[PDB]
Amino acid sequence: GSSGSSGMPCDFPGCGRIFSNRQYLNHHKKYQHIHQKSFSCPEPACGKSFNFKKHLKEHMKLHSDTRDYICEFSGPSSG
Ligand SMILES: [Zn+2]
Ligand SMILES: [Zn+2]
Repeated sequence: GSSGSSGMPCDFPGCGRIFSNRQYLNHHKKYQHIHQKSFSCPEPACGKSFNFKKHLKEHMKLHSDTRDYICEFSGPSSG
């Protein structure tokens, strides 16, 4: 994050909107995203969603069951 970028991107991931002036952004979120924010699962295959913060947390619990290592042979990290 050495330097910033032009325009101001939206918060929502799917949205993918950009607005030069901030005023517009806030208005866009208050208008388009007027609705209440939501929580999505960080898993692609899961594609689950929860309208409650607690729900997401508890949901993850299950996933936890499966553990993994940041490092792997298949893809040797270099640099
Ligand atoms: Zn947006
Ligand atoms: Zn999930």
